[PDB]
Amino acid sequence: LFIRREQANNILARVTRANSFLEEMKK
Amino acid sequence: SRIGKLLGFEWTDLSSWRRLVTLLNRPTDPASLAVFRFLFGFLMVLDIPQERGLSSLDRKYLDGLDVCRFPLLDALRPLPLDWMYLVYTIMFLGALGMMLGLCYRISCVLFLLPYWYVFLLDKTSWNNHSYLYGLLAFQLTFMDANHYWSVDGLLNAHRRNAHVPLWNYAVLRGQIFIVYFIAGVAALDADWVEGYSMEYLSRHWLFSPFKLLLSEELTSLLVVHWGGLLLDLSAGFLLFFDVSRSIGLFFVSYFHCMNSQLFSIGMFSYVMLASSPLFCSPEWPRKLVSYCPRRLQQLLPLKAAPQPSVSCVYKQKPGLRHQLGAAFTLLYLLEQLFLPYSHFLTQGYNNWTNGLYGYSWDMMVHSRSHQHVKITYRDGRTGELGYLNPGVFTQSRRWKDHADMLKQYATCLSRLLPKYNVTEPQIYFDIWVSINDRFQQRIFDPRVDIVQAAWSPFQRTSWVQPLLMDLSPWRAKLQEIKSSLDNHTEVVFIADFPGLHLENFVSEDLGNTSIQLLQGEVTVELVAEQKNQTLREGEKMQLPAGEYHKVYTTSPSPSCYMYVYVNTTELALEQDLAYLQELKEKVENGSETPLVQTFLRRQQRLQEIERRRNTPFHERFFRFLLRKLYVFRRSFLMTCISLRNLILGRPSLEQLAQEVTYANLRPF
Ligand SMILES: *[C@@H]1O[C@H](CO)[C@@H](O[C@@H]2O[C@H](CO)[C@@H](O[C@@H]3O[C@H](CO)[C@@H](O)[C@H](O)[C@@H]3O)[C@H](O)[C@H]2NC(C)=O)[C@H](O)[C@H]1NC(C)=O
Ligand SMILES: *[C@@H]1O[C@H](CO)[C@@H](O[C@@H]2O[C@H](CO)[C@@H](O[C@@H]3O[C@H](CO)[C@@H](O)[C@H](O)[C@@H]3O)[C@H](O)[C@H]2NC(C)=O)[C@H](O)[C@H]1NC(C)=O
Ligand SMILES: CC(C)=CCC/C(C)=C/CC/C(C)=C/CC/C(C)=C/Cc1c(C)c(O)c2ccccc2c1O
Ligand SMILES: *[C@@H]1O[C@H](CO)[C@@H](O[C@@H]2O[C@H](CO)[C@@H](O)[C@H](O)[C@H]2NC(C)=O)[C@H](O)[C@H]1NC(C)=O
Ligand SMILES: CC(C)CCC[C@@H](C)[C@H]1CC[C@H]2[C@@H]3CC=C4C[C@@H](O)CC[C@]4(C)[C@H]3CC[C@]12C
Ligand SMILES: *[C@@H]1O[C@H](CO)[C@@H](O)[C@H](O)[C@H]1NC(C)=O
Repeated sequence: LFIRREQANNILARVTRANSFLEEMKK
Repeated sequence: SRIGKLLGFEWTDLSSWRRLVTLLNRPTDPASLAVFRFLFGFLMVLDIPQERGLSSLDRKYLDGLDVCRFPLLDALRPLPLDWMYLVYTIMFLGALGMMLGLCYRISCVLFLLPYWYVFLLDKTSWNNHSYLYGLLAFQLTFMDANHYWSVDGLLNAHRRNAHVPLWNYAVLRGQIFIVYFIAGVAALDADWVEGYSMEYLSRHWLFSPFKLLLSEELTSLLVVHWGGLLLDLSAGFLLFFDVSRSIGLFFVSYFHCMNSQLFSIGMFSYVMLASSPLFCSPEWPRKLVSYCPRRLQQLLPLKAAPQPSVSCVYKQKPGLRHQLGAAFTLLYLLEQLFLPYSHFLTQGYNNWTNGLYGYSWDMMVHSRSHQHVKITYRDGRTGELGYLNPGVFTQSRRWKDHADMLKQYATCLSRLLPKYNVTEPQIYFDIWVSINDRFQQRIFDPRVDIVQAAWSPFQRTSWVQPLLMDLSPWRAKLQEIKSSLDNHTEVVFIADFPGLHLENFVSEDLGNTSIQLLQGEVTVELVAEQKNQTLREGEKMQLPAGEYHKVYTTSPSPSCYMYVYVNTTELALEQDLAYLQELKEKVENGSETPLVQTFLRRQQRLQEIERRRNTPFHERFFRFLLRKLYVFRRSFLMTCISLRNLILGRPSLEQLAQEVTYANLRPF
């Protein structure tokens, strides 16, 4: 639930990129 | 008349209301309508256990669970789990009755009511084909679809091989045309015509024949985008006229067959394939049955001519039924034309695109990419600050792009937090998004307490950040920069509004990280050292790793800058493991800890991937059928358990545990 200030402001955390098509049933 | 043979009617039939009503109730063959009814019911029966979500009801609607939900109306609530299973059972029975032709109208209602109740319970599950299924059920509820090939015909003599009104076919044909044409018009966006949406969809192996004569870029630009636009804009006209229906059938069938494999959209492509023959002659199935063997014909629907029906008007004064049918066919089609362009009365549902997703026929036009999300709260009494794990009490991620869902989420969080000793919380959101390869930017104002912020359905939302469309021309230069990078380097592009700052913690792994300015002016602060430095166009600055730094935008216009970093830790580990493997290989050749576990794990994963790739097609298909079989069996057993609990009563806890264990067993 709660996290640390260092984690909340970690912008360059790994990779974050997805197609994100709202038509496709994600799950 | 030429118009009579080309359009199927004449201008004289539109002279008066009586003539229009007479034309719309003209006797017609019921065979094609019956075939479509059967196919639609069959596909709905298949779809209920898979995408409507019957196999995950227990996980979704678990009793005594803290979840933030997104209904269209805040006063709409779900039922306990057993009653949810009952609702899904009624829906399944209705779909079966629609497919069979048994008690057609009652079955239509039994499918319709639960379907729309479930649809309106969750805004995050809306898409175009679910809305289309609802529309089709609503239309068929009022049609004479059980007049040709149905059990009702065997039960009642008056409904066996009887005529149907022409507006039955007219409404369905109009609905299909509206789907195609509105999709085609939505595909006129600049991003689509320029080839930005689905730019990488041409790498699929299905496009192999085209690549024998075109480059990858040319294939993606022409075939995918322009061919899709052309098909959308011309399919209805191609199917309507009978001099061009063969080419239209071929092209539409190929289109839908390819789409069924390129994407995962449930039964959408199969439903469109089944709807295509609705434009053919109404008596085509009967003609096909005409060419069947005499022994075979005994297992097939009647092949004689249809009998007269009271539904139609024959060369008499039309009654109430016919006038109501004509009024329906007019009003429904007018409303269907209007609705996809109604996003100017409901102003509270527009953020960057128009309205809620699902009822505008804009498929695959906009693609989003999220970089980061932060949630902050401040205690109303103590005043201490805290941070929440994004999406803590949610089952979907669609709340990040819509202001109504963000308001609902903030209200849910404010009601749930007090049970963790956080009183009267104020909540702030910070979401970074990029649409069709644009600069990453904030979508909501990060200084606004969403709990108390104002939202109304018919008023434009104040705390939504405008999309910076003046920076679109940068995409070519952005792609050049990205393609010029080394294989161990990464880049992030950001655009920030004046008067705002970005606070960033750089991980210790990200050694050798730097920032370069592209437009405007920014001030970078080293929090630990308390030092301020100002950058200019093209000026780059090295940033410390494992510390805080803040970027202030002091320009009067939005600024642009990019982050270039290398994962020092990963590079070092990779190099060490590579040397270790090479040395071991050399020793094995003849010459000459967590690292060893990582190396062996890599090899283990690679070996699994190799076996996965080298798999007989038959084995893969067999596993596919087994997975589908499991899904269906689990859904059935869970429904049986819930129905028993509803009827007889809840058994002992151990009995329930054993029953659930049996339901969760894999097939064969
Ligand atoms: C730079 O590369 C390092 C690896 O050299 C990255 O560290 C790895 O980060 C991933 C994603 O967070 C970790 O995966 C997840 O972490 C948990 C907890 O450690 C672990 O149980 C699972 O592996 C889980 O999927 C991964 O463990 C971690 N380390 C390794 C050896 O892969 C690092 O994240 C990269 N830099 C940045 C800023 O992302
Ligand atoms: C941190 O990572 C960045 C990004 O990988 C490194 O930048 C790289 O710097 C080298 C020079 O040190 C660039 O080499 C270039 O070679 C061409 C000729 O091929 C020459 O014309 C250029 O003037 C330049 O010397 C390299 O292109 C560049 N890479 C990228 C993707 O920008 C940086 O060196 C790293 N810093 C440390 C301390 O390792
Ligand atoms: C025959 C020859 C020589 C060339 C054919 C040239 C041709 C037509 C290529 C077509 C392959 C191709 C590039 C298909 C994707 C294009 C896109 C994004 C269509 C958007 C779209 C999607 C994704 C759907 O799922 C739909 C479902 C139902 C109804 C409409 C739908 C729809 O509009
Ligand atoms: C570096 O520059 C930034 C931007 O001017 C400073 O932020 C300002 O701080 C002053 C003093 O508290 C405020 O009056 C301004 O409103 C701030 N501007 C903002 C928040 O945009 C920052 O204090 C400077 N850092 C250091 C260490 O000198
Ligand atoms: C138990 C309750 C919630 C379920 C009752 C079913 C009601 C709400 C359903 C049944 C038929 C539905 C309608 C069917 C068709 C359309 C046309 C579409 O363009 C907009 C929605 C609209 C207008 C639907 C609204 C909701 C509706 C009226
Ligand atoms: C809530 O619990 C915290 C410790 O987790 C405690 O400090 C605080 O006083 C509690 N608040 C109330 C109102 O009991």
